[PDB]
Amino acid sequence: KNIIIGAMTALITPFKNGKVDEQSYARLIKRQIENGIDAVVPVGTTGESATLTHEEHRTCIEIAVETCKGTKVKVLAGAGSNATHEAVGLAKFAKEHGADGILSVAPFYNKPTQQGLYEHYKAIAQSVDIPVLLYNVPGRTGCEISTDTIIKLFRDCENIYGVKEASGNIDKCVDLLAHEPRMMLISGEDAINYPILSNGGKGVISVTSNLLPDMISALTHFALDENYKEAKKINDELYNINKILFCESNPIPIKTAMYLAGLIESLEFRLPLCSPSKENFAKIEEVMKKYKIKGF
Amino acid sequence: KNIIIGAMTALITPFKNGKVDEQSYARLIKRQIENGIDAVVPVGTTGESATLTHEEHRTCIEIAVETCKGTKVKVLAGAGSNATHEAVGLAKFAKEHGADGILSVAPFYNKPTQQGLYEHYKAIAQSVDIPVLLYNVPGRTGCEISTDTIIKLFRDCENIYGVKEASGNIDKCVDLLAHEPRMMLISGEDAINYPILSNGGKGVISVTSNLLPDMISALTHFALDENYKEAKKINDELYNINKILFCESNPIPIKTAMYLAGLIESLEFRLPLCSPSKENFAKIEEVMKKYKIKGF
Ligand SMILES: N[C@@H](CCCC[NH3+])C(=O)O
Ligand SMILES: N[C@@H](CCCC[NH3+])C(=O)O
Repeated sequence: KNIIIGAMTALITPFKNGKVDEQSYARLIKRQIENGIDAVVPVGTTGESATLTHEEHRTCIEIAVETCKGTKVKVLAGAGSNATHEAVGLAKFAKEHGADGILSVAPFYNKPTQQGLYEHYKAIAQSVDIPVLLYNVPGRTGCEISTDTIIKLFRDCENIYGVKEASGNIDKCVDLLAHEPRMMLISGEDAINYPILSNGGKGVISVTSNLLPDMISALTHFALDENYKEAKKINDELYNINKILFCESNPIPIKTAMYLAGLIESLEFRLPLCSPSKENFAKIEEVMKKYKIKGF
Repeated sequence: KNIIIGAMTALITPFKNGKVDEQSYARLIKRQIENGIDAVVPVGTTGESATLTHEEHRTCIEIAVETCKGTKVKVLAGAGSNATHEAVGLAKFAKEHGADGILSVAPFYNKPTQQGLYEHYKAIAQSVDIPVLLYNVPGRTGCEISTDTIIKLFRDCENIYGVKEASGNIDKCVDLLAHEPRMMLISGEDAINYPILSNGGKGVISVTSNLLPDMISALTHFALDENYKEAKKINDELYNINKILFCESNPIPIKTAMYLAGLIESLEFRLPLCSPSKENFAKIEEVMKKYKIKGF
């Protein structure tokens, strides 16, 4: 199976005057590349998938592919949708435009059954020939991809190679890899990056890495080499910032931190996302003071 | 405040060969009109908003408007989105094409803060001059519109007149009407229609009414006329069908029931939605036989 693993970043999508800031997007990706990141994920939850048009979604995938050209960094393109025909379209676009693989979030809002999730992902996987990583985040979607469904998809579809888990459920991570040790379990939850990796997870798709790519990168590669002492020390050091980046709904805190660090020009979200409370703004600024934030 | 209340139906969207069956849609609406229903809700969750294109979404609203033309039945158009620019577009279309009001589900998947929900709905309400009914269903969206946010929106925006609650939380329904008794609280949870109405709720937006419109309309009108003994008797009789219509995720069971009753031509969904299990299919069929289903 071909895979996309290692330290990976869920890219924020910067806006300027309501539009996608395209030179800022490329500069941010370059910064990720230069700080040891193995793959970038354009337009997932952290990239405000919901409020981008299908056109802008495709533009961000193109900038990501073009920027990683001539490097080892891969593009795991965000391509999920709660409509199977929409998810297949994004997957086909990502393949035709040079993505190395796709991330595909479980359908949100309409809550398909396990049978429906299976058929949803099989249709996506059969539409292209690049790796497909499932993405389970039940707190945001309202549905869960069960362990049985994940394992069935991995065994039944050649290009489905694993899952990004954002479920706060280390029991499920044991279940997954105890019954199907060939799959690539990816941490979707920065605070518990090390425990997932120490159980045989093979990478992370990180929010914190937007701000501290070098630290998340070192953590992941220490862990992959079974240097657990070093990996845990970094995971422990990162806990405070990992938690404060979800004081409000992601990506409101991470965009706030990137702006405070001078890495993006203006805060700016697209509604219904908005700027944090003054309290949380001050809390994010405080926690940031304890870390070294690389510039450009 | 101008309002839309009473017994209302979250319309299923029938498909034939994968496209919207517009003649079946109009025929089902007429069936609703003839059984005492006060308003219809095109393209909600029950109408598979997620998998309709923006254009089919608009077509369904138009059919509802024509079919209710010249009748006392109102059209409360499904116009929600997790992207504020999308929700404003749908709201303006509904207004421009003759809907009496709009339903607007809380943004799903991207989990805005309470401040974001306020700005989201303030933008929608300021875009049109027809009534706007908020819609809270946290099990599907991943977010909750707090009682404070609902009340602030009701008091601050002229056209925002109430909320459809599908949260299984009668405590919140007391909270809402104890602090703001002027709003229109609408039941979005069939099994507890009567308790919500008996606390001063003023209508239902029902899934069960697709199959038994006469019973749901009677229940609502009994309750509004303060005949709580008869409203409760119907709510109690309907409990079994009200629960079995959610044995799987709505609208998989209700479409299964409509097909079993001979009210739609084919049991077709759009992926990721699919047919129920064989077991569930048999369970829906067995419960249906205890009720009298109106024909055409
Ligand atoms: N509001 C839509 C936008 C999809 C198009 C861009 N990803 C959704 O969240 O599904
Ligand atoms: N699947 C997307 C697009 C729906 C557009 C038509 N209602 C969503 O749920 O937001």
